[PDB]
Formats: sequence, C-alpha cells, structure tokens
Amino acid sequence: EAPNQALLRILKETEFKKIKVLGSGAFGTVYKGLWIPEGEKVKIPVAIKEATSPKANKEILDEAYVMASVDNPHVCRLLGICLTSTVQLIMQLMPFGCLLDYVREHKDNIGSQYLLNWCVQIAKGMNYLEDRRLVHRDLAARNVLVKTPQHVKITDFGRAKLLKVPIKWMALESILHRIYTHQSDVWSYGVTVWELMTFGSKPYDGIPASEISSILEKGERLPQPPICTIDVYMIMVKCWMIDADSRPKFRELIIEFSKMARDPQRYLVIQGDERMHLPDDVVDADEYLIP
Ligand SMILES: CC(C)(O)Cn1c(NC(=O)c2cc(F)cc(-c3cccnc3)c2)nc2ccccc21
Repeated sequence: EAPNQALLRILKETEFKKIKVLGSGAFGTVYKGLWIPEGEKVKIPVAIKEATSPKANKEILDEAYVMASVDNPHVCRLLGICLTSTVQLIMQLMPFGCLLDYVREHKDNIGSQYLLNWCVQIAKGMNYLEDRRLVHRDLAARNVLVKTPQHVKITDFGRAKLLKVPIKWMALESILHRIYTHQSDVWSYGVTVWELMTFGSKPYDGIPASEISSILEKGERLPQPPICTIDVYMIMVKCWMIDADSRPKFRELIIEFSKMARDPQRYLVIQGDERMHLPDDVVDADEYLIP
C-alpha cells in the first residue's frame, strides 16, 4: 500500500464559535458554527461533532483519520479536530442537511434534473472511495449531505473500512457472510437511488430486518418507484444482483446516470416537471473515468 501523507490539522477551541445545535443523541452532537483561523481575515462555516470514554474516542478518531485522508468534491472535508475533554471534529457545514430529509421536505419541488444529478454526484463520490481503496459500508440518503441543491456529498465514515447495522441497505453476501467489497456498496447505492426516486420512502417498510436475508434469497427486490422508467429501474436491479461481479462498477453508473442527466424527462416522469425551482448516447469526458 501507498503512504498516507494527509495532514491532520489541530485547531484551538478559541479559533471557532458554536452558534446552534443541528443534530443530537446517539451518533453525537452536531453544532452549527463558525471557524476563524488565527492569522487570516477568513470566517469558514462549519459543523462541529462532539461523555468521554476510551472506546468512544477510538471510533471518533478513526472517522477523523479517514475524513482527513479524502479530497473530492462529493466527499466530506474534515477541516480539523480540537482536543478538548470531549474531542470535536470540525467539518465543512452542509446547510440543507441530509438528502433523505431534503427529498421528503421538498417532494413537490424536486425535478428529474436534480434527482439524476444527485445520482451522478453520489456515484462519483463512491468511485473516488473505490480509487482510494475504501469501502464505505453504510451508504444511504441519511449519509449523503446537501451543500446546495446542486451539490451533494457522501459522509459517515465511522463504518468505513479499507481493503447496530443497516440490514435494509446491505448486500446479501454482507448480511450472510459479513463480506464487504466495493460491489457491496453498489447494492447500497442502488437502495440510496431508490430512496431518492421514491422521495424518501423507507425500503422494505413494514418488514422486520431478520426476514430480509431470506426475502432477497427468494429473489424479491424493492419495487419500481412510480416516477422511474424501466431504464432507471433496470440500473437499480443490476445493483441488487446475487452475483456481485455481475453488478455495475461506480464508473459505469456515473456514465449511465450522466447519459440520463442530459435528457432527464426521458428517464424520469414527474408530475409538472421543470416548472419548479429550489434556493445521442454521448458522455462528456469528465464523466468517463479509468480506475
Ligand atoms: C442529522 C444531520 C446530518 O442532518 C445534521 N445536519 C448537518 N450536518 C452537517 O453539517 C455535517 C457535516 C459533515 F461534514 C459531516 C456530518 C456527519 C454526519 C453523520 C456522521 N458524521 C458526520 C454532518 N447539517 C445540517 C443542517 C440543517 C439541519 C441539520 C443538519
């Protein structure tokens, strides 16, 4: 493996200012805040993530390790960490919150252009993790954040690894045998897409997670969302193949979704599409990538 020359920056508690709480409870306490580097006329909006136990501090730092090691437009940036009694991860602020909440809150204002663009950006983001040899192991709409309606990024690398669990997003080989590859993340990409195309429905709603393993063994999959054409739904079903090597790679998903994003009303049928605003088989070179 190659040496990891990432800088982990250590920030002073004095350098930043907490303004209000965005999220709370189990996964942590996420605060809205502003960061002002010591000797620069610059104010950077940020999200700060904080009881102190030895086990808790290992896992929060392992997240910090990975987040510091990534640089992509569609992957979350760790700015630094502050070593107070409880450790704080200073990260880039994502004003519109998680995408799952965003789609549900704006069901009636999300056009097909946006949906397919998010599919490309997520696929792009995941493909970078594949390039960096990282498996995410928890891809969903709750762990994709919205910088702007035109710009989303992947997050939550507490479950990420090199080369309570969400059974309803996991591939079969992961559920049965604990085997996670990049192609097991493709399964979860498929579900994530399905969440967006259903405008934030719960996958396998009113089905307990212990039944899922046997359900998928029998051949059953998530149903085709109403807005989805057969073209888009086919791509989801390809992500949910029993054979993992049969599923598509993220580089190919980027291609297919970018293809569709050129002519969005052909591949998605939304009521009153492209009268709504928010705050030739051709692929542009930048969406054609080699590993
Ligand atoms: C629950 C959630 C995500 O909606 C909180 N939230 C956020 N989140 C972040 O800014 C944020 C940014 C990151 F770079 C990483 C994580 C992050 C998330 C999970 C685990 N680890 C790290 C969270 N922005 C908001 C704006 C409005 C309302 C709620 C908001």
